[PDB]
Amino acid sequence: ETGDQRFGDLVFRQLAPNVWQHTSYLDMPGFGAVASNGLIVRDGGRVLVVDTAWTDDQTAQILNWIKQEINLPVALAVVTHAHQDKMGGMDALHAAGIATYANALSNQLAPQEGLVAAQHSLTFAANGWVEPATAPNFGPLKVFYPGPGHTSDNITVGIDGTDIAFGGCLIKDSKAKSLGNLGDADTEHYAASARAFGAAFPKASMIVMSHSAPDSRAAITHTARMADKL
Ligand SMILES: [Zn+2]
Ligand SMILES: [Zn+2]
Ligand SMILES: [Zn+2]
Repeated sequence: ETGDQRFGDLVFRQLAPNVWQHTSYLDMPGFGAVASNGLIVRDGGRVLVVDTAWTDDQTAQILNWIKQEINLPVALAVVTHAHQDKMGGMDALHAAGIATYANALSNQLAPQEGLVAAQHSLTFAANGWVEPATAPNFGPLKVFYPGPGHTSDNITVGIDGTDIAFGGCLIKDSKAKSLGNLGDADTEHYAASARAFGAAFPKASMIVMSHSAPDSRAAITHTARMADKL
């Protein structure tokens, strides 16, 4: 936590020369603050964002941090499924003029989940890789749909040119006691989807997730083993 920066209500952690983790918190009374993590990636003269914060105001703070610390324009944001911790700040991205992308299924589910859809839809091949025409100019972001797990629409993102891959809410840390929120989950296919994420990015050694600090690939294997028991 030495290299963690407090900026407003958020926390930023540099993971690589060109990759930062953003963390926002939603306080639930009686339970305490709950963190949600996303990514900020520099790609030459532009910035790419993975996931919003819980709220519009927090997402505006992410943009403010990028402006202060990097001072380059945000080209696009990818959001990894239609839940509040990943898409709760879509209006802030749109007000800033940032192009937003999500799984077509995320955009179709967003209204039913109390959310605004992204402005562009990603589609995927039968083996999970994104159709490149739907992800134009994504630079180092390599988007992979691993199959239904935490939700039916959850997607994951490898950062090409680094050893980092983002599992979102599909992957839990190697010490996790449970798979988190399973209310929208596909318990039948979860284990295969977790393993497919590991197989898509087989050389990623730092696994970033939504609700725990970055971990080793033991996050992937532990998650799959928990899901085997479902
Ligand atoms: Zn979720
Ligand atoms: Zn739901
Ligand atoms: Zn979550």
